[PDB]
Amino acid sequence: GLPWYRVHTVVLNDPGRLIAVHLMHTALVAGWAGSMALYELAVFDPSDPVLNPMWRQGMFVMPFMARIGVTDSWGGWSVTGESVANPGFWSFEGVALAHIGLSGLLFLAAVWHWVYWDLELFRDPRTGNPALDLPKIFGIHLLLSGVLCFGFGAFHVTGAWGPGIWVSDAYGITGKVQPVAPAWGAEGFNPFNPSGVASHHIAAGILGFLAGIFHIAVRPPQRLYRALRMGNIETVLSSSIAAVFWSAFITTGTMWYGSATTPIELFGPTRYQWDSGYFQQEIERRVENSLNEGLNLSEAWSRIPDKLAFYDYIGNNPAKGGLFRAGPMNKGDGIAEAWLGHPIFQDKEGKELTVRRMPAFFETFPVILVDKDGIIRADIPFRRAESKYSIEQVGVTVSFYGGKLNGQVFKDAPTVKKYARKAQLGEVLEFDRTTLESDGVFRSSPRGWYTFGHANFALLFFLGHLWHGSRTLFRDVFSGIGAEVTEQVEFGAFQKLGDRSTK
Amino acid sequence: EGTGEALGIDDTRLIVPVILIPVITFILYAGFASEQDNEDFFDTYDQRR
Amino acid sequence: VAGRDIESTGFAWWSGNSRLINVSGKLLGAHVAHAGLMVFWCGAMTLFEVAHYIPEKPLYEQGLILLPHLAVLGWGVGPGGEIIDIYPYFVVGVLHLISSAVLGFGGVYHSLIGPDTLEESFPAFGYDWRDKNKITTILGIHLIVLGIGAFLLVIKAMYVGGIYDTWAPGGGDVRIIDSPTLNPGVIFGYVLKSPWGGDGWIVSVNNMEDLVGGHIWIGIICIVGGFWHIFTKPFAWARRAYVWSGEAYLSYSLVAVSLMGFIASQYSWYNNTAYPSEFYGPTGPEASQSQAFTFLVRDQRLGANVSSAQGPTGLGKYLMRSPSGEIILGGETQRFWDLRAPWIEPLRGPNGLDLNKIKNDIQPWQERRAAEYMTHAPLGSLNSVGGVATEINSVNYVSPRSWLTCAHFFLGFAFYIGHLWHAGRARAAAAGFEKGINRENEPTLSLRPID
Amino acid sequence: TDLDENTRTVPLDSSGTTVILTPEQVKRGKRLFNSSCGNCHVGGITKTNPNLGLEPDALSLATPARDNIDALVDYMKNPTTYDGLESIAELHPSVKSADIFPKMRSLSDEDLFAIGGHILLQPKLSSEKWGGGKIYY
Amino acid sequence: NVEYPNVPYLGGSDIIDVNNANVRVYTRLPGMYPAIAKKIIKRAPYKDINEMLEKGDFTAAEKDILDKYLPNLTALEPAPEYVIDNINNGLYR
Amino acid sequence: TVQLPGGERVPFLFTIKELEGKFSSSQVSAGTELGGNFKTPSYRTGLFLDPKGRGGTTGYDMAVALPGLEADGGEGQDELFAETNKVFQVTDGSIEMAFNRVDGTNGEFSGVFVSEQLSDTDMGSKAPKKVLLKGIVFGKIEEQTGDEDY
Ligand code: CLA
Ligand code: CLA
Ligand code: CLA
Ligand code: CLA
Ligand code: CLA
Ligand code: CLA
Ligand code: CLA
Ligand code: CLA
Ligand SMILES: CC1=CCCC(C)(C)[C@H]1/C=C/C(C)=C/C=C/C(C)=C/C=C/C=C(C)/C=C/C=C(C)/C=C/C1=C(C)CCCC1(C)C
Ligand SMILES: CC1=CCCC(C)(C)[C@H]1/C=C/C(C)=C/C=C/C(C)=C/C=C/C=C(C)/C=C/C=C(C)/C=C/C1=C(C)CCCC1(C)C
Ligand SMILES: CC1=CCCC(C)(C)[C@H]1/C=C/C(C)=C/C=C/C(C)=C/C=C/C=C(C)/C=C/C=C(C)/C=C\C1=C(C)CCCC1(C)C
Repeated sequence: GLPWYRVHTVVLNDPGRLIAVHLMHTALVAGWAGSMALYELAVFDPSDPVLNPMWRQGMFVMPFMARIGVTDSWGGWSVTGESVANPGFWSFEGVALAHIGLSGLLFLAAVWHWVYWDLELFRDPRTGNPALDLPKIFGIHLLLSGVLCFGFGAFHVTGAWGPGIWVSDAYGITGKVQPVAPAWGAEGFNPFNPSGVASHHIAAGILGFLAGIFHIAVRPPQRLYRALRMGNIETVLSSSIAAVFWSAFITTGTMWYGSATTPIELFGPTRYQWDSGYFQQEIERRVENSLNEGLNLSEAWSRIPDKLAFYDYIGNNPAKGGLFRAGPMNKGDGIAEAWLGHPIFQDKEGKELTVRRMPAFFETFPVILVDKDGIIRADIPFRRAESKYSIEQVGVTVSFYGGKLNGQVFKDAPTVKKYARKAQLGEVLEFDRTTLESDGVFRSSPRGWYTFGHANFALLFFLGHLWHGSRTLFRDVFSGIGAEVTEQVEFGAFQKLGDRSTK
Repeated sequence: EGTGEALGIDDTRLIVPVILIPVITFILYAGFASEQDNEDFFDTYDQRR
Repeated sequence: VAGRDIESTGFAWWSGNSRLINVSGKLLGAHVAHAGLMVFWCGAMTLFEVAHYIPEKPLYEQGLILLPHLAVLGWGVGPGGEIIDIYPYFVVGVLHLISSAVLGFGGVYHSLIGPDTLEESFPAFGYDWRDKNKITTILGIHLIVLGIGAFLLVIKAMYVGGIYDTWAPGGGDVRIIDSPTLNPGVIFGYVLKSPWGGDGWIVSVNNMEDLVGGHIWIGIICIVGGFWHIFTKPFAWARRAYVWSGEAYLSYSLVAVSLMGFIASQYSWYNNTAYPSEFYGPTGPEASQSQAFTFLVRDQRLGANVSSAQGPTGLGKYLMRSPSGEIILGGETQRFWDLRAPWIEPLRGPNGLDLNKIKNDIQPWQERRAAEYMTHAPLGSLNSVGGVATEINSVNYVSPRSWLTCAHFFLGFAFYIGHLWHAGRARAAAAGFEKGINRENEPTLSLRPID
Repeated sequence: TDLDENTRTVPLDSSGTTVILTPEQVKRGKRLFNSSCGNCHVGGITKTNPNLGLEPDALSLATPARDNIDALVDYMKNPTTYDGLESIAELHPSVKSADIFPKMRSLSDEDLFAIGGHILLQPKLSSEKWGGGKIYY
Repeated sequence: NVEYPNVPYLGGSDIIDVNNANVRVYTRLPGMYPAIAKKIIKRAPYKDINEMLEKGDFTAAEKDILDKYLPNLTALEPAPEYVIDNINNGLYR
Repeated sequence: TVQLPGGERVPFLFTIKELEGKFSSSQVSAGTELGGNFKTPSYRTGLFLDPKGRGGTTGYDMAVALPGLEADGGEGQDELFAETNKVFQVTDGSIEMAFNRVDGTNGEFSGVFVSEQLSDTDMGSKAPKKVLLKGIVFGKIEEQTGDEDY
């Protein structure tokens, strides 16, 4: 009969049942959204947003709620850190319950369409057979897509009749949902300009709307109709899978590299902020202009916010996790409690050494303390015998500036080594490893997991697009080849391949 | 190990199976062999069993 | 064209020699011409080695593989395995090269213009593959010839000059083996020894008396067997147990020769008596034990008590005990504790390396030999960069032992594959389905279905 | 850069005089070094006794100092321990011990000169490779 | 031992701890490696360098060399983990 | 190394290194006993590296495979200090050889001994176990030649 991998092909030529299965899939996806939101809310810890934000807790789907308006909870807390006094219905809980209710309603609609499948809407008046006028259905759907895109751009994102979207500063320290005016011009095409989102969703939507008016009105040319097999729904499936993996690759790129639509405080920093020293340079210039203002190292480093110092830490890097190191980022190094300050390394004389930072590539990196110019001065040797650059020989002391360990000058070699090991990983922090029983191996942020999943899905959907394009373009030879193939495939039988009017 | 005994036979007991089991198998094989037509042939192999 | 095309024979050009199976004279020419090829290569290559031989370096450092054989047989080598003269090598080379002309002429004659089949013009030499008696007579004649060759080695070792004994008192030297061991319990004690560590089977020959006496035994065995086969016919148990065709005989020879290839490869790798380390260079075990010996001598010279020195893991850094208790060199040389070489036996007592000799009486020549054999280990690349795989390109060297062992292991495996091919084809062709399955009478369709 | 004379000038004597090696001299020195002593001294190390390499630091700190052509050439005929108190001609390749070391038999005074030139030329070619060992391969 | 404060004197500094230093370090000081270092390491545990000069059984020339290199030499508390590896520590090149 | 009932393996360094034995007389004969104490060194030396590359004289000074544990600023990897801190500890033992046969012609003697020592500690990670060995002894007494260089 119908093998296990063809079982969903019975609904290929039954439009009502096709709507039913689409409804069931939509119901399942909405139910997943609601259930994931509920589970995340059950396991979320909203107490500390600066050292235990959403992305440190493995919050995958909540940032997408917080990205475009839903920053509050019925429990009287906000992802931004403020305490909500009178939360509205559209909180995290309300969104979750709405998605569950929509899942139930879509399930009921799927049941109705599965039972009542033989509607005159799906039957061709000319022939009476079940059929779908796909070019016009596409125009209707493109009208709907354009209207929704324009509405989102003009009302939701601009906040004319909506919350706006998440906007943040350069360093993720002061971010909130707010309206964004549309950025018409070249600046709208900056991926890190949130305003360019609005300018897009308006303008693109308008064009989409206009495109809908074309596709409802204008019938396809016969040439493209026969070439693309527009009367075959599997053409639509192939092209849709094509566009879908295209979008998946684009979203994967904007996730990994970052953009205005992937704020760091919602998904964690990127690997490239760590690679280029994006936050280290900002902290350095902050303390430098503080020093130029007459402040000292203690005061200058005390003015650095804990959030900014937390970003300057390799454990927050998405390129440090593992494929099977599962769970929240707090399950690895731990839950960050406090910042111990900048460990200046004053050598025996007083020169400032600096521990070379771990690159993301290396699981384990040697602890070497390079000089200002960078000749190696001291390090933690592997072979102690005949050691030249041991911290014992050179002599080093760790003076802490800022943080809870401020103003403390350790000058023993052991305690210097212990904080050299910490300074190898960027800024040094205190961690709670007991609440979640953390095992001391780094995990990936939601940024990395999104990138992984959608990269793999994009490749697999490229395979699917190949398969279904092949099927729709080779429908006539699905069951096998006939005897006609033997005459045309002969070399030189016809001047033009395939065509038999030639010779 | 590494002593150089012939066929690893360090104890004389080991020889009893090593010599007898082939002899019982040889005796069973002889009943088969004696039943065969043991004259010569001019062929690549004997088709008579 | 008749007998030399696919139409009249059924064999393509790439199976061309398969058209020689029933053509006895032309096949004789093939064999004789190929033997001419063998002797030609021997003469040409040993002349090439003589021409490229420089008197400074030893044989093993110059990539010389054939002159070591003549040196072992006792030609042009003095005490200590020092090649003093290379004129006998030249004589052997020119003799082989000149004999190659005669053998090539004979092979080309019988291949091209000689009679196609010898079974009507020369019935004495003609044969049929299925005629067991004649084939056994040919086999027996060749066995007598092999016995004569073994006795030629015996005559060389006993009377004419003698062979090179690396175990000789003093240094190794060319000496007459006056008293070979003719005891069956020793010669056939080697043949029944195990092949594993410490035993070595026939690769474990540690003296030339056993070698020469067992070559006497091989000569006697081969001549007696040849006269046995000349005057006898295969018994009924054998006549039903073999395929009596030329391809079957070829497959038997192929499996035997493959086994010999493997055995010769391990002879060159492990033995240092028939392949003295002063001609073929150190064995791998020899080089490793030499490294341990060199650093033992160095650290003892620098104040260390090597017997009481503890390695990282608690085992001896220099000296430890083998699993059977013998005092042996330490480190990763512990696996190579079965090495016995003339430069290290001098320090060996009944219970292993004598600690008194190891401490007070290590001679400078032993340190020199250990350093040389350490620096000339069998390690090297295909492009001949001596040392470990992670070495740099300054030393151009691969030991002759590595070349010989790898080549003959390769050829032994290849000839096992050839045996499998030819034995299978012999069985299939004798049974008569080497061309395919008969569509008329397919055996499988007559068989009852399983399951 | 070419094999200029700045690379090819090496110290000759213990006082400080220099000598400019010719390209034939350095070629012959490289070949002779690789053929006669590369087996133990590949890369400026000592396989049999790695405590004492051919890097300029070890040669300079030898007694007598071996960081010059005359001192190296004298070592190739009168080898001694690192402190210059015991003769190791019976354990080291030397032209005076070539019967027991058959590689030193064919070397002439110019060959020894070229070998010493190669040894002193190497460290100028690399900052750490000559005598560095595995770490700088 | 994640801490060993006498590491600098193991061969990496200008001063050599005689009691638990490998022989190789004496290659740094000319004229002491093969002969003097053997007698230094033989009677290894010394209270101080003066007891080394008195106890080491050095010949007059060896004493002259040691007088040259006195400021480069010290004798701290012997460490068993390092004394066991004073002639061969596995550090070759 | 030995294995006990239940399948636990105890490695130990059976040694008499640095022994200071005292003869029970001024003359070795049948019934004379030589006994004293000795210092047993560590089973593993400083150059030994554990499966995670940690040793006494060399190796990592941390659990490199847990960088998140070393990331913590409060304690770090202080819990694993006992396993990371490799310590060469020399233990004590005693031996009591009793000579039952003696010969004046060759200077040879033989008899039995009982010795007590401690087992492997794994550079301080394990707790040592007491090992009681018993067995036979051979030896010889000669005159000092002046070349021994003790
Ligand atoms: C003035 C009005 C206006 C403005 C300001 C913008 C603004 C924007 N548009 Mg544009 N847009 C407009 C009108 C406007 N649009 C109109 C009228 C339309 C027609 C409907 C579009 C259609 C459109 C599309 C289809 C896309 C944009 C995108 C964008 C964004 C570009 C920056 C970015 O993040 O790129 C990031 C993305 C890119 C730079 C595109 C990459 C394209 C390459 C070729 C993809 C390669 C994929 C391939 C399969 C990979 C294979 C290899 C790999 C596996 C290794 C930005 C928000 C892009 C977007 O959504 O970005 C998130 C986008 O893809 N716009
Ligand atoms: C692409 C979509 C996506 C992404 C990016 C994420 C991302 C995340 N989820 Mg997940 N999640 C998803 C879909 C996704 N989720 C779905 C659809 C569900 C519903 C089942 C969940 C349910 C879920 C829960 C319940 C939790 C998370 C959590 C997390 C976080 C940790 C991820 C982790 O540890 O993976 C680990 C992944 C693996 C060990 C496997 C990955 C490698 C491949 C895919 C394995 C394939 C095996 C194959 C099928 C063969 C199996 C054979 C079989 C016979 C055994 C992270 C933010 C955690 C969190 O922090 O929540 C607060 C958490 O507790 N997610
Ligand atoms: C939305 C996109 C889409 C859609 C609508 C379809 C639809 C179809 N595909 Mg599929 N296909 C897709 C994507 C899609 N495909 C992709 C991405 C690939 C590449 C891997 C393929 C590869 C593929 C092949 C090779 C074949 C089909 C076939 C079919 C037809 C029957 C399938 C069936 O009955 O499976 C029944 C499936 C099962 C009973 C169990 C499958 C269990 C899977 C492997 C694991 C669990 C999945 C999990 C629960 C949900 C995934 C989540 C998602 C986000 C990825 C049907 C028309 C068949 C066809 O053309 O028939 C004529 C066929 O042979 N497809
Ligand atoms: C060791 C190598 C070897 C040897 C000894 C032989 C020998 C033989 N092959 Mg050949 N053969 C070989 C390899 C070899 N083959 C290989 C590698 C292939 C694959 C391409 C073939 C393919 C092949 C085929 C297809 C056939 C043979 C046949 C033959 C036989 C008849 C030759 C004949 O009449 O040709 C006539 C050839 C010529 C007239 C050309 C001239 C060749 C000259 C004599 C070579 C010069 C040699 C030398 C320089 C002379 C020295 C003279 C001396 C006095 C100094 C002959 C016994 C034939 C056979 O089985 O017949 C029944 C046959 O049909 N062979
Ligand atoms: C495998 C080797 C072999 C075999 C089996 C044969 C077989 C044959 N050859 Mg011969 N042949 C061979 C090699 C071989 N040949 C070689 C190498 C050559 C080149 C020189 C020839 C050249 C040749 C020619 C030109 C002819 C034959 C012919 C013949 C046939 C007759 C033989 C005969 O009458 O002998 C008679 C035997 C002798 C005259 C030899 C007498 C012995 C002399 C004095 C040498 C003594 C050597 C001594 C004992 C060795 C001491 C060993 C010591 C160093 C240890 C026969 C089929 C004839 C043929 O087929 O005609 C159509 C023919 O005309 N062959
Ligand atoms: C090239 C050598 C050669 C060849 C090809 C043949 C061929 C033949 N001989 Mg043999 N034979 C030879 C030399 C050879 N003989 C010699 C030199 C002698 C000694 C005089 C004999 C004595 C002899 C007798 C007495 C008889 C035969 C017989 C036979 C036939 C049966 C062979 C068989 O089934 O063996 C079977 C082999 C075995 C059951 C095992 C052999 C036993 C040894 C000791 C094994 C030892 C273990 C070994 C070392 C393990 C590792 C080996 C490693 C290389 C794999 C056959 C025609 C028979 C026949 O019909 O004659 C008319 C027969 O009765 N031969
Ligand atoms: C490309 C082809 C090729 C080449 C060039 C070589 C080359 C070599 N093989 Mg061979 N070999 C090959 C293929 C090849 N093989 C193949 C395919 C196999 C099968 C797997 C073998 C199997 C094999 C074995 C088993 C052995 C060799 C060995 C050798 C070496 C010695 C050759 C020798 O003397 O044989 C022997 C020569 C003969 C049988 C000819 C007759 C010799 C006579 C009787 C000697 C008379 C001596 C006497 C003292 C003379 C004076 C008499 C009087 C004055 C007293 C040599 C490097 C030997 C070696 O060193 O291996 C490590 C060895 O043992 N090879
Ligand atoms: C004693 C040696 C010996 C002898 C006398 C024969 C004789 C014969 N073989 Mg051969 N054969 C041998 C060894 C031998 N074989 C070995 C060792 C193998 C295993 C590799 C084979 C595998 C073999 C096959 C597969 C076939 C034969 C066939 C034949 C017949 C025709 C061959 C021909 O005309 O080639 C003419 C020569 C050439 C075309 C030149 C080819 C040169 C090749 C491409 C170079 C080597 C390539 C590569 C490195 C080999 C890797 C091998 C691998 C196992 C390591 C003939 C009866 C054929 C036949 O019809 O049998 C009845 C046949 O089908 N032989
Ligand atoms: C196996 C595997 C492969 C790749 C991805 C991954 C590794 C994650 C893993 C998992 C994959 C997948 C596809 C998991 C998805 C899970 C899904 C779709 C779960 C479904 C959740 C849906 C739920 C609760 C829906 C709840 C709905 C309810 C109450 C409806 C009730 C109602 C009804 C029915 C009528 C109206 C009234 C009311 C009360 C609303
Ligand atoms: C005297 C002297 C002094 C100083 C050194 C020097 C080398 C010069 C030396 C001189 C030596 C000389 C001149 C040696 C002469 C040797 C000669 C001519 C050797 C020739 C040997 C002939 C051989 C193999 C023939 C074998 C031929 C074969 C299989 C042919 C194969 C073939 C056949 C049979 C049929 C089909 C085609 C095919 C496959 C090609
Ligand atoms: C010459 C020399 C040099 C160094 C010193 C040393 C003492 C070793 C000295 C002496 C060496 C000696 C005496 C070596 C002798 C070696 C011997 C006798 C080896 C024996 C080899 C025998 C073998 C494979 C037999 C295998 C036979 C087989 C499957 C026969 C066929 C079959 C049988 C039996 C039953 C199944 C069906 C089948 C396949 C048809």
